[PDB]
Amino acid sequence: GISRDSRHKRSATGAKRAQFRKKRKFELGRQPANTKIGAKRIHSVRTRGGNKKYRALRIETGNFSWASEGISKKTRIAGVVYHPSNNELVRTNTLTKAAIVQIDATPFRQWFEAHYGQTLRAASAKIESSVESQFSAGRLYACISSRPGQSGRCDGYILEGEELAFYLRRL
Amino acid sequence: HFEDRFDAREHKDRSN
Amino acid sequence: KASKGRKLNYSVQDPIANYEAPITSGYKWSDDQIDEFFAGLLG
Amino acid sequence: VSVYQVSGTNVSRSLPDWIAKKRKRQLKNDLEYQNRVELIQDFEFSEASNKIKVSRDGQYCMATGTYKPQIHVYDFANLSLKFDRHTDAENVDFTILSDDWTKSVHLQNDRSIQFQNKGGLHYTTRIPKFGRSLVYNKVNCDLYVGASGNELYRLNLEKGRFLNPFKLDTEGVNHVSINEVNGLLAAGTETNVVEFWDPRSRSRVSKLYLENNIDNRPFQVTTTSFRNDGLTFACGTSNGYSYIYDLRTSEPSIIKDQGYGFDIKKIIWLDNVGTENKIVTCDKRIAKIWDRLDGKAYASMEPSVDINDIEHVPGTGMFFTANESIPMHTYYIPSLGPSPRWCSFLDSITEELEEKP
Amino acid sequence: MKLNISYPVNGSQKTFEIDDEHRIRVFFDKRIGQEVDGEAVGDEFKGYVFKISGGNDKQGFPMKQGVLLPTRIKLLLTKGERKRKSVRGAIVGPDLAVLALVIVKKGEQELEGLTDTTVPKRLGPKRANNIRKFFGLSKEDDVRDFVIRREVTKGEKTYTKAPKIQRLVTPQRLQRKRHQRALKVRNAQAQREAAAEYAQLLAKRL
Amino acid sequence: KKHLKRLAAPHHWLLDKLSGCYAPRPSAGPHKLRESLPLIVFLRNRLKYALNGREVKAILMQRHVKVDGKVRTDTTYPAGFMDVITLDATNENFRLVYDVKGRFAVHRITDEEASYKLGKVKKVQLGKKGVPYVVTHDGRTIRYPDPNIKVNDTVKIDLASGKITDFIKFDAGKLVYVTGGRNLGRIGTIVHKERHDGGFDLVHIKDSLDNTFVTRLNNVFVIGEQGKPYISLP
Amino acid sequence: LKTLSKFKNIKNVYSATELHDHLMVLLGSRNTDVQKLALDALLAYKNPTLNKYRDNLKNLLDDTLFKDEITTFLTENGSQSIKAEDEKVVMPYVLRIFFGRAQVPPTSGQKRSRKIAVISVLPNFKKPYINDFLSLASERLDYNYFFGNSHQINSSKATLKTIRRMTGFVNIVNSTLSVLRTNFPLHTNSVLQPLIYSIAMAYYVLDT
Amino acid sequence: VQSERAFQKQPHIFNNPKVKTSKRTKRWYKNAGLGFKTPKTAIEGSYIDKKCPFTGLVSIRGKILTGTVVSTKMHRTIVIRRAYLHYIPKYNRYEKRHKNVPVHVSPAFRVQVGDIVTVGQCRPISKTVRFNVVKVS
RNA sequence: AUACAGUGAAACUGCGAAGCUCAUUAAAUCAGUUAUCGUUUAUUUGAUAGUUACAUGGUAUAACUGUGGUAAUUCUAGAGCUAAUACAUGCAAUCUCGACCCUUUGGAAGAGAUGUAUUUAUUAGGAUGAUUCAUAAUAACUUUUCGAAUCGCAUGGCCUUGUGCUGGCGAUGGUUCAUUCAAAUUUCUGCCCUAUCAACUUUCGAUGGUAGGAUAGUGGCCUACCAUGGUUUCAACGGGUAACGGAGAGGGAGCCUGAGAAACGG
Repeated sequence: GISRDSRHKRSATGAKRAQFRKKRKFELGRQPANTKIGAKRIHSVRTRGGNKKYRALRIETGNFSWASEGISKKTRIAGVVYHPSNNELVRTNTLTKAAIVQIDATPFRQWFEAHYGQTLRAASAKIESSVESQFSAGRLYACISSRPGQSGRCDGYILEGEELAFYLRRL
Repeated sequence: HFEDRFDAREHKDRSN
Repeated sequence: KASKGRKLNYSVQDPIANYEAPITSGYKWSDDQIDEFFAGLLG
Repeated sequence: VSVYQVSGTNVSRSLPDWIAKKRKRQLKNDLEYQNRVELIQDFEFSEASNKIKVSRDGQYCMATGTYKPQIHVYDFANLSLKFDRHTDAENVDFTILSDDWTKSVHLQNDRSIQFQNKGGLHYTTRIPKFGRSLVYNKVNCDLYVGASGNELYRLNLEKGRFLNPFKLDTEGVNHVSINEVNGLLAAGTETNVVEFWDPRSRSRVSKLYLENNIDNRPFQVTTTSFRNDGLTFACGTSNGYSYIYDLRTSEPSIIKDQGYGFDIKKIIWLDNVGTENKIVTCDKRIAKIWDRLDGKAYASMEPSVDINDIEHVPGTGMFFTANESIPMHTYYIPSLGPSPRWCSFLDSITEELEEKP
Repeated sequence: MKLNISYPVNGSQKTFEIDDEHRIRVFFDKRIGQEVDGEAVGDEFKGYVFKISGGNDKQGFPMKQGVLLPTRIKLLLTKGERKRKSVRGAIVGPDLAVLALVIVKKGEQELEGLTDTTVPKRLGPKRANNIRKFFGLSKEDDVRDFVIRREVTKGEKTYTKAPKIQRLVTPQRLQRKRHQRALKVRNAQAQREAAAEYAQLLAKRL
Repeated sequence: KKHLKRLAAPHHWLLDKLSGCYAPRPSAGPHKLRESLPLIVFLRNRLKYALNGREVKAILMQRHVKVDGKVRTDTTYPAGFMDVITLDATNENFRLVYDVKGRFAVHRITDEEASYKLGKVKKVQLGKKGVPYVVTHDGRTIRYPDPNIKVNDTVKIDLASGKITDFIKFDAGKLVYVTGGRNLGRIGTIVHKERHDGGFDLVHIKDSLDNTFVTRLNNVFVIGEQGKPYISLP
Repeated sequence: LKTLSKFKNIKNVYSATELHDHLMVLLGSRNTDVQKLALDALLAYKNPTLNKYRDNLKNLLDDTLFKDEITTFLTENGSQSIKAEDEKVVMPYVLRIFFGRAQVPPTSGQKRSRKIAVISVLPNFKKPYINDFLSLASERLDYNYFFGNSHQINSSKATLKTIRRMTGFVNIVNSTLSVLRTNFPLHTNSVLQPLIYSIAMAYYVLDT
Repeated sequence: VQSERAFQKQPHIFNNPKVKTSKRTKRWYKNAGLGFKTPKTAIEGSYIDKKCPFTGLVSIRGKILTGTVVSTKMHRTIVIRRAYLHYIPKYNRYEKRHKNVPVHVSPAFRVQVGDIVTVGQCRPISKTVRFNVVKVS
């Protein structure tokens, strides 16, 4: 039912265009994969050619990157906190790219202890105060940069600096 | 705008 | 605002006309009984 | 009480079902594969199920799926899938207008109401704002859709026009329910209030403030349900507390805590089963059966996978649950009532059934 | 009615028509997978146990597993393509024209047509390890001398015929593996020569 | 589509329009369909060695035909510009060069000339593992090229090894062959390159008769220096 | 051992304790099939803490679910994580299991990734239990004679087999050091003296 | 700059909060070619524009056109008008025509109603926009 | 031919299956041309992967043997076999800095270094007019891909006589790039009368921005918020036409395969 043709739309000068022909599958569009937190469920969908896409209908895990210290750890997703496009996804906790989610700070916490030998050499161990507060609370804010609906992955990166402040004010 | 396309009619003889 | 259906439209829609017919029997309890019980709803 | 899981995955909660399908071809030598029995053929969705409803006639059932967003209809008399039909978007709430499966109305997540006839999709209509619930008034044939905003939309099915929308004091309608005996509509608002609305007129009969002494946290009215008696009214909260109210008095007669703190997804009134003083309250993990008067716990339903919805086959002890697994789970409690007609010889195989506690 | 009884250890099978209804009644209400004692079926079957495996009705349609009914139903079955076809329940009833049974254990008396007769295996092992398993051959022992042969006589001509063993270790397989390895090594060496020549060219240019 | 009318066949093949209903479609290969000469047309309609497609199949099946030093058995293999065709039985070597009219001419060459070909550098870029390579007009991917080689240059490829023996930079005063347009098949020396970024680059070419003409860069093929072509011209 | 697992009363055999000691070693064997067998006989011994978490131990031995099991089962503060009282009984089995997985050679990308997964779960463990895991790898290495005497090398111990075992030890410690780093637990007996012992072996082997 | 629900940033460009070498956030920019000087306001600007020819992921290729600005009321795009004399052979005479082209304009350019803008063709930006402003005058 | 070896029914694999009949439509069909740095692409062509094994399992069955039901079909259930390029599993090297400057090509102590594919983050940045392009590196991720358990012909060179080591020409497979065959969008141009057709659009998106969903990808194509825009008397929009001068396979709805079809298949 979903189609990508521009024929059904109105013209630039604006004549209501008449249907030329029946819908073709080479402008095919598919349904939104409303990814959500929980036990991993991914489906394999056959696309044009021999290429394949992965449909993460459900996912509770993601490889999230601490860009400042340059690492990437696999963490549990806690839930969606803010999504810039529409708040209903936040209310339904739908997982999509650019959605602000809450992730596991435990592996990052252990890693920090191991590499700097300090709870959360000293100057390097110093980090932003807000992120320290996030670790003390035990919940870490992150932004999804992968598309679960195309690659089947929920990778992301930890919010920091200006982006973190902007999203905190938005929250 | 210049087409820069070869045409058969010009090359073929029109003597007849 | 009207575009995409974000505003409610009160015009007729032909396909949905007469999709179902009302049941003339109505609620099992009589109308006066229903009116009485709502007036006392939650004290 | 003995509760039997006739159909559903029988693996550990940690183990996913797709691994079981992987393990399926290795275990095919195992005698258990030959012995195990399925009730309805193709009684599974590819990834997960959202909901499940059974026809009033009692020979047909209907469900929807995650991917491809689909609408399975199962014939009880034939023990098979009648047909499969996709949907452009995922499905949020539906009700079956006709006694059979021929006519149904779906509330999708793209804010579009679609009417599905026997031949196929008839028309799609779009409501102004996102909807979370959908109920049909049989007397007036008016379709009511709860919405994210305060307004509650009115579509009259006779005349084919969007009528004036009921305006609610508070924003967000989670669940709407209509009493057959009285026609009273109880709207489950986001705030801790249930607003009762007048069907023939457009008025608020009363608005009830739910109160919990145990928890001071805010809670959201997730579900509302009316009994066929016309007087007792049930409420489900986001904190896992189910309240039964006699509509005449403000105070709650009984308050029950499910114990897991999850939202109550549905409440089912087991009047038809016999021993009418029974009620089912469904959470994400447990669907619990208990009596309205004493509050005592009789039977607890503990599937290995999260429950999205539960449905009771009228007049029988069969329960149908929509879960996140490939096979939806169907359960039988012999004590509650006899097995359905189409499940005539389910009784013969009760000893072989799992009989989970 | 008719019971098609199969005793698999020999691979034998035979049909018995039972006119009296007593036997058919003791078969009634059972399920494909349940076991029934032979003594109830008859003294000739005394001590036997029968596993019910399926059957066909008076209308010819089979019985199918997974369905607990005594009556006809149309199920959507696959022979990906699926067709809706009529099938019988797994429940034994008076509408069954033939029931198939499997002898789980033997009784006191020996059946004339099943226990007293044998049918040999049609074919023997083909793969080398399958032959070794069939003859318990040690690794040093060669399967080549233990290949099962069948004699064929056409008129006055006679000859023995044996199968082609598969996955057998042979010189040509070793030669192919060695050739592939040598080809890989040669390709790597040629690539290194090309890289070295390119490096020399760059050194000249710089 | 998959069938070609003779009336719709390319003009440059010289094929008579009335011989039959249909013409050969060149198969997939190094050259474009509209810029290739299938071996059936070359061998039957230009060489006259064969009389119908069937003798062409027999000849190719005898493995008597080599295109760029390798045996070809496909009837419709797309031989094209700067392709060397060797027939060992006849001791004949041919190079496909357009005449002034714009058609393939069956130009006989010596063995040394057959040993090498020229390819215009279509693309210069590094592949996986940081290995530079060049893609020529005939689709040859040659790794580890000389750094000075750039796009629009011409590389002399040895057929036996498929390696660049030498190269010519694209510059004014270089000898040039026109491979498209109305000036197709003409030869001349570059005068100036009129660069229109985001558009088709134009080159001015002066012939030995001092006549000047302008042609798009995509139809330009450097073949040597003025008075010293690297190939025997027709 | 498959016969051993189905013994009805394994705890009452003539020699249960030292049989349990050898089974504990087979649980640490590289071959997962031996670990599956070895666990089954260990599970034949009746112990309530084992039966509660029997499924998790089986899932670890399964290769397909090995990764997801670690993230859910062994993550500290996890809902499915072992209870504090049950830590003492369960972890000894845990260490030998992951010790066996670490023994698995990294001849493929899949096999390599499982070693990073095995070594990455040590920070979840509490420190003496991490010390236990290091101690298990050092049990095979025979170093007490070296430090017992005047730091002298025995010719018999100097073999290709001995060096291979030491190469395995040093690789495990290096991976542990990379993960734990400053939080690495350092003990003389468990790690340092096998580590020093191995360096003495390399010098003795190279010169001799 | 941050006047939207989402956070505006140049993709794959990173500013490391710890290192804090420079107060200014790292900015990526390119020259569009065609002898079009990239303006200094784009180089040292703070705007984020995915469709800017100098800082966005858009490339100018194909036709280059010129026109007169007729409308600048909508956000980050304008409508320009190009006129010409079309030949009628039957009368052998010319008639004036005009056409209106919508063109994307980056915030690095300040355009009024009446000035002359040279524009470069690029990939489809929107339903009707196929060009991008590259020089104002 | 004492493993078979010629030919070979059946069956399992591999490849390819992509004229008619109705309607009618004004540069929205079609023709020319531009771009894809915005994309997929079987096949052809050129390059391209050193990271139990003298060869593993049925975790397997067809054809086939035999027992039967049915009025009955390209309808069928039970029992017993047997294989793969079908289904799964899977295995003592090289390159640098190079003291000793020992010998001055040279050896050489010691230090080191060493797949590919997807996703995210980060660093460096030969090609084009232009790139976040190409490539490389780091930290991880993956229902982590692939990296010959295949076949035909020939039986050479060596010796350490063991059937020991080392091997010639092809076929069928496989990652990535380019090429070729195509496909899909896209820039500009292109002879009817027209105002007795002057407003059209937002009429469930109309013009644009931000973010998201989906495509093979750009893009209101669709979705959430925001601005009220866009064409037009230089003819928008609408109407007529010698605009034969695009649709379906009993009728609508839906699904499946494959490189390519919403398939004249199911």
